[PDB]
Amino acid sequence: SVLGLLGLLVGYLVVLMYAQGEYLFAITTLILSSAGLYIFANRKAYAWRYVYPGMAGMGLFVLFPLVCTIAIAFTNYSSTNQLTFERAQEVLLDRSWQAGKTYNFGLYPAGDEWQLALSDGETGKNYLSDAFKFGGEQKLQLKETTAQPEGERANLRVITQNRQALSDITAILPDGNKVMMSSLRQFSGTQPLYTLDGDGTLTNNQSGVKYRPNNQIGFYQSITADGNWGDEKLSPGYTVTTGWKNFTRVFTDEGIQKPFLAIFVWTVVFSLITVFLTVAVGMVLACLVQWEALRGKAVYRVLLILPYAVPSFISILIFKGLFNQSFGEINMMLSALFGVKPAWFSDPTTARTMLIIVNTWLGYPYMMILCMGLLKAIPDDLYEASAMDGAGPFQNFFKITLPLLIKPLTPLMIASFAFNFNNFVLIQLLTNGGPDRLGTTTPAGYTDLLVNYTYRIAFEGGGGQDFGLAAAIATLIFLLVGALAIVNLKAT
Amino acid sequence: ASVQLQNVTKAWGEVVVSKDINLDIHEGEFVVFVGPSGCGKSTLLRMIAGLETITSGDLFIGEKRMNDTPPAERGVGMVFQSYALYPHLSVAENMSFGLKLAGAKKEVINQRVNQVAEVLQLAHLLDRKPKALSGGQRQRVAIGRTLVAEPSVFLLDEPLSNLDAALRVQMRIEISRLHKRLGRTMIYVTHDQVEAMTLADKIVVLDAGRVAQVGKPLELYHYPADRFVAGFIGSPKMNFLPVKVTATAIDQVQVELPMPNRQQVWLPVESRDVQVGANMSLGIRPEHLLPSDIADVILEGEVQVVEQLGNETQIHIQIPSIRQNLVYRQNDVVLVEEGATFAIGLPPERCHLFREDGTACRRLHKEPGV
Amino acid sequence: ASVQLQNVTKAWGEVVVSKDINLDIHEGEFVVFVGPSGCGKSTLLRMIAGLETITSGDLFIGEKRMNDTPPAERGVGMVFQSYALYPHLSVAENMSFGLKLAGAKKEVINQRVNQVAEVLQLAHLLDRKPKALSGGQRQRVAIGRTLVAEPSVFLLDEPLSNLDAALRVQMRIEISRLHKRLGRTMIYVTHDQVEAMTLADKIVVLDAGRVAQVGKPLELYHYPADRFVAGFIGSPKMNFLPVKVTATAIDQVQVELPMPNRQQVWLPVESRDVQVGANMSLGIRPEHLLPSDIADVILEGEVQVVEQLGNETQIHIQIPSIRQNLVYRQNDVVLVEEGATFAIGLPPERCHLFREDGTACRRLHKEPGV
Amino acid sequence: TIEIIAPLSGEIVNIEDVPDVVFAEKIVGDGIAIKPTGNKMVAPVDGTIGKIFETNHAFSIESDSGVELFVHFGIDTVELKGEGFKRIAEEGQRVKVGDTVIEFDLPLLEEKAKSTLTPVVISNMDEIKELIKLSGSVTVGETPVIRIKK
Amino acid sequence: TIEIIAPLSGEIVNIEDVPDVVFAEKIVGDGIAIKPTGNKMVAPVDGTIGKIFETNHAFSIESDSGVELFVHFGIDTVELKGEGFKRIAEEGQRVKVGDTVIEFDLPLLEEKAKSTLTPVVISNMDEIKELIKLSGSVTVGETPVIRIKK
Amino acid sequence: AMVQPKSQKARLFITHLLLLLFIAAIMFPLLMVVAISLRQGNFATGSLIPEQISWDHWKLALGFSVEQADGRITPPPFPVLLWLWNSVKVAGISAIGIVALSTTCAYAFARMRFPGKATLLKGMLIFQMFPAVLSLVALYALFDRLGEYIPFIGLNTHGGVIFAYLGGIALHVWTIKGYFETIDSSLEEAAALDGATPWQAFRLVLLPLSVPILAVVFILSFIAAITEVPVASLLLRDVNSYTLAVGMQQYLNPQNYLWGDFAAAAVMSALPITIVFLLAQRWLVN
Repeated sequence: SVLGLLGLLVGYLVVLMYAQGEYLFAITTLILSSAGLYIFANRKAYAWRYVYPGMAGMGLFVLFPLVCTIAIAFTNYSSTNQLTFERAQEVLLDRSWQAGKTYNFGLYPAGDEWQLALSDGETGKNYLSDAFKFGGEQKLQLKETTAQPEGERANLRVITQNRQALSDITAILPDGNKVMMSSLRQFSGTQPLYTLDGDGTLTNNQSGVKYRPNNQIGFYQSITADGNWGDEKLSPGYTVTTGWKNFTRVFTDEGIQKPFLAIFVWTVVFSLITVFLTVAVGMVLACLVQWEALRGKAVYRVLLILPYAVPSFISILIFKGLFNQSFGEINMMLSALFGVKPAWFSDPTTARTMLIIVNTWLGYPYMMILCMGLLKAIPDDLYEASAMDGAGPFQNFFKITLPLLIKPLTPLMIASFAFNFNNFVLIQLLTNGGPDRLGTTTPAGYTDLLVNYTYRIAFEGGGGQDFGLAAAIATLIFLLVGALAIVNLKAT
Repeated sequence: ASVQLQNVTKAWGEVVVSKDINLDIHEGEFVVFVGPSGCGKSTLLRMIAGLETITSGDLFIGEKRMNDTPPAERGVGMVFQSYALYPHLSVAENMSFGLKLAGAKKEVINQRVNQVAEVLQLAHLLDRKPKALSGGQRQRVAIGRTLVAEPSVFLLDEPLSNLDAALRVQMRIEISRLHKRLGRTMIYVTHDQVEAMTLADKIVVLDAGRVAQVGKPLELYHYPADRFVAGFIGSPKMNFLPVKVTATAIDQVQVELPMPNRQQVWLPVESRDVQVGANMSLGIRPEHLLPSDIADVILEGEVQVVEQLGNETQIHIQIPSIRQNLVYRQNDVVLVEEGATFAIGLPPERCHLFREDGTACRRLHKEPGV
Repeated sequence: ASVQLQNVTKAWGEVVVSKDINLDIHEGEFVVFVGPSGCGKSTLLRMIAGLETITSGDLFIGEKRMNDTPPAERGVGMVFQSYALYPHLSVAENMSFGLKLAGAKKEVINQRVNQVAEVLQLAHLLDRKPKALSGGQRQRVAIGRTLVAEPSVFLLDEPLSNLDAALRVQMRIEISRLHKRLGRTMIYVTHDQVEAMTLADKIVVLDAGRVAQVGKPLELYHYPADRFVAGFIGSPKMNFLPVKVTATAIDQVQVELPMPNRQQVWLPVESRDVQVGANMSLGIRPEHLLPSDIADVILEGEVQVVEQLGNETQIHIQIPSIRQNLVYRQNDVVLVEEGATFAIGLPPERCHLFREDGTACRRLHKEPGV
Repeated sequence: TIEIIAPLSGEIVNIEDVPDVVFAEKIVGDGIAIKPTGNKMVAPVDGTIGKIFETNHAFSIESDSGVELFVHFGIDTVELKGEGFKRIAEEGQRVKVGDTVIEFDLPLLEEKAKSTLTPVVISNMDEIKELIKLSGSVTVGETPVIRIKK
Repeated sequence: TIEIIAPLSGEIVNIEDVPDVVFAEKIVGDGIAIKPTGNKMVAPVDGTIGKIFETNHAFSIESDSGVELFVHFGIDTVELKGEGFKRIAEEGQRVKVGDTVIEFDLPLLEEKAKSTLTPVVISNMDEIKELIKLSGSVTVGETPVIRIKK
Repeated sequence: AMVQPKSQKARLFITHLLLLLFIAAIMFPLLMVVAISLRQGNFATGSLIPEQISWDHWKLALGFSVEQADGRITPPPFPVLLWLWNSVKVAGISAIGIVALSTTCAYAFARMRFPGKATLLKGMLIFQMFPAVLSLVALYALFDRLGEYIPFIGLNTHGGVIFAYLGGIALHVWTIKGYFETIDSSLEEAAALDGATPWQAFRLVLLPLSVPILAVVFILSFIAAITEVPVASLLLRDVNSYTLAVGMQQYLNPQNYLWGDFAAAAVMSALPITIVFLLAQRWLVN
């Protein structure tokens, strides 16, 4: 009965989603929601009313970006191509040469911010903008007012001290004319350097050259009444659809497969070594903690849990400052008794040693807590009956505890393997890549995992951001680290 | 293998679960500990095994102090209630787990395992996992385990507690067969009073840790120590009657029924340490109650509920005079309608007498079997 | 509240747990389901309540089809094994949880709760949490819950399974007094055969879902339907003898013992449609066995194990001729040493006869009560 | 060490001899039973009265020390539906030893109820560490019967 | 549906009539017992023989279908210490219906062993969904006795 | 209390020593953080134990503009109290959302029958194995397009971070699902007979019983939300909008190497959370 009420939005908003672009997200807004309406509709599926709100978050904030990442794998999202074609033309339409119309200005500060107030001599109608702060470039929308602005204008010294931020202002009038600062006492309207007609063809108004959208590279390109390619192109590029060029660039040779295959072997080993140590350290400790023959079981417990207890970002960052090569308190002590100063950041091998130590430090107590609770599943009668036959403490752990614990620990074993495979919190925080790999087109490192290498390519500080490739290689890791779940569940 | 306890006490800090108890168990005697759920019986057996420490006293297993002695070097096997089978080992391995560690002999192991599996009919499932066996089979593996080690004393910690109703009863004969064939000391433990009577040569009834009474199975039935043991043993519960003492004698006590008619009757029982005027308890078993025609002490009443078991017939009688529900049990079958008047006799020879504190006066009437 | 089933079948895909069963339960009749662990008894009660779906057949609670009827509107209460008490509510709330929701009456609730809490002695524990109560007390709360709702039929799913040994036996009387005082239909369920015999007016013995037999407790004891019921009911196991038919007559079957001394005996049992030469089974209860002196069918033997229960005495006898261990039960006490020769008689009047398939030949010997 | 005073006069009888499976097997609690000869049920210890039955044949009481008692006159006296009893004290009321809670007519109850024997047990047995029972005849609100130890 | 053939000749007797708590109550397994008249125990089904006792009075065998059988001559016959029995087959050997496994001397065992009755049961009852027992006299390695359903 | 062979003391003693050396080894980095706070200056070069006790870190990383005699009046290098509060804003709201979704959803997985349950749980575990760190590229573009439509949940916003955490609940569901099974199975069927629908039962019976496990998951999610670094750093941009997890990265800068003041913020991260994380892990007793 309430379906007519909910039936309104699912369809009204869906078409609004269908319009104004956004085809990638318009699907999930229907698929996930329509199923929801069906569930809350009939009483034939009563159980699904409970699991639906759970699936809503999973399907929107976990499933959706996962599917989206696969979609970008085909696209060419990059540093050069950040926006779409429809967003790359109005930015060009604002680039312009100077058509010196006179517009005198007065800078009047309002409250704790500034406010530009133009004055037209031809029309006579004064123009006033709104409150803005000096910094970078920005377009201020001016409104119409006949009255003279309040307060006194800033002198030549004030505007000179802020001549950088004041100059970058590209104000816009109610009628459409762009206006930028021309002098210390003048602003000047301009006509656009580009004009758009019926077709998507842009024509220059100074050099008189015509440009057309080239959807092969995602840029605007020019031609001379013949062909489709040639001449100079402008680089406010746009996000364009591509083929499987992102995948083949990684597979077929290139200076990208070289580090990829190298870091992959490292990524596999790093997790294996972490799991191997943490389980061994965790299990051994777990048995000792709840061992009947002890004194301070309660005190021993809480101290050992501290590494998992104290959050990751803080526990990791302290090791960063401790493991510094020239500074840091650890290398200070290592230089005290020993005469060695290991390069934890520079040396490739020495760096990897640090990562394992810090992660095992973080990883051991979680395995302890996991094994400690799992050990309680074993009845005391087994250890009692073993003692009746004359079994030592060591003989019990190897013949009773271990081979009985390996069965339920198997899926929990590879579970940590998958998590450490994508341990981005440790790598990009501690070493931030570590030893930098020389001779690569992409930003890489000797201590970078796959999850990091994907992130670096997309978010490097001026290192050619390739969101398309990053998501593409993130699709490869999706099949690698994701499809291992088949043995996690079906086998166990 | 003659185990014996001398003033053994156990306590968890301030809580004294077991007062100083003494037990004399000879070689090849079948002793059974009995009592309610959690009353020392559970803990007592573990102290003999070494699974539990002893607070004070001494333990002599074959004329040797074993208090500080570890469980392994005591020369004693045990079967737990949960059977304590190892899920990650086979049946053959579970029985041979004792010999496999601390001095192993692979050729000898295979021989001993087979010999035990031979008599217990376990040879066909030697290469099996304990989770693949039935409830009855899992017990035989547990029992088989101790039989392989061949210890001096056997400790059975409630083995017949995981089986079905009919299975428990039928397997009860097997334990008897296990005893006389081997001929060695066994300390059985159970919560069912029937389980002790059919098996034990010497029953040890426990009450809140304290030993209530120790003796032959017939002795607990005929001559109880206190109101606890008398009420505990027997298929139906014994009838307690709050009588008041009028007079005593050289070897007989006169008591007054709490009925408005207040009849007096001479009970042939030990009249030592009994004060007149004290409100004591008269005990009489339902099976010992005689029909009205025979006895002289007549009690009239109305039949509330009749219980037809086929082999026996139990009848609950509400007496108009004494404010107490009497239970009567006659053999064969007795067709009586619920509500019909039914009178019974109270033979003084088959009567028990308990003081306020609980202690029972020893019956002087000689019974056959004791 | 006269519930009745007509060819009710249940199956989990391919597994058929319950074959077509028929049950006629009259108003105010005390019916008890019995059987081994997992044989329909568990599921059957749940199907009546509505907690479990019905595959085929019909369910008539007071002459009305209730198969598609939801559990709440069936007008029937139930007490689970786990008692199903709400931890975050008081005892008074747990019993009144039914009335508190869907049409509430504060004045009636407080009145209904007190009437039940008075007789069950729970009025002093109305404002208590279920976790603060003992195991025995929590059961009383469960039963109290249903008594508040006042349903047409009561469904007891093995309530006396959490109590102690001696406590369980004594609390069986409360159910009897609970029944006749209220006077209404109750469907009890239990695994112990004794519990049904003492309580039920009409017992329904189940075997792998299939109804073995339905009738009064005494009828099942004397006149079983098959080898299952005869073996299932009774304190000791019935003695089975693998006889063989030699000749038949007008109304009696002659059988030959499988013993080397192949003795012949005329059993007064239904001799219609019985084939000569067929190896059938002879059943005889230990309680029905007579001493050798009386009967004509003499059996000599050696005593292996003696069990002294006080009120009665059970003796296991090894017969030289038949390779089978016979069990004999006599009342009172009988002093016999292990190894002495002891002979018993085999009365034909108290004999059962089972075919190969299991079906029993109807006894012709008239017993009083049936 | 806390000393519990008898609620009514009479003779101390063992609790297991009570003609009711509920009290005898010690489900409600552990204690003793008194054969009523007096005509008034007195509060056994200083404390707050917990609850009183609608039939007014019994009541609960918790001491200031922290011991929840329970006094119940007769067996199956509920069936009488409050015929012979009379409520004096009130639910919640604070009382002391020697204070009259409920007054009753014994001979009427003696020739109607199934039994007169009055069990007196403790609810919170977990709190009590040690308990000892006394014997002999007792009087109204004077002679002690139970000596517990929390 | 697999059909199990009798190991020896004789008459089919119900398993619950066997004078042993291990076999009668169907703890070891479910099946039937035959009154021996022949002189040879034949493998009941085509499969691999599991194990044979040291006394050579019994053996186990697992079918190719996946059914673990168990044939045991007499009850408590172990005490004879292999006096009267004679081993033919071998542990592990692969056999077929009609193949001689163990040969025995009937007249000696009839007046020596505690019992002659020979139970034939299946160990792994969990695999079997339905089991049916046959009746009437049987012969050596020909007449069927049990028809299981995996 | 089982009788122990070989005097036990020998095997026990080495265990006490090995544990004592292990706990000292793992607490060693934690001790240094305490030591730096006491130490004067951010320099590493000198004697390792603190030469002079200084409160500089204790004041600067708290929110004070105190100073020495040589170096003039320096303000707090970074607003830490601003960050600590922001994390509470993010975690406090995100925890509620995770609880809200996990509460109802876990009830079906434990105390209910439906054909989907088999294939559903199989999916929940799998999708959780793939972390939300492998899709940081898409998340930026996701909240970008979603930002212009709905401002308060776009790029560089609290809500933008809040909605991000509502995804990972699969593990939090399993925890609550585990607790539901601890409760007696007859609870749901009992209320049904009294005349209560599954929802009416769920609301009035199992929900108030499952309050302790909710508070555990709430706090566990609360702590987990505070530590969230990759999505938080990616989503955030403004200096005065950083969370405690993101801001601490600014302290360890190559150029502006402020290692000294790292210690106080390290205590402002640990100490409020240190009392909470250990009690939350000892809170469960069900």
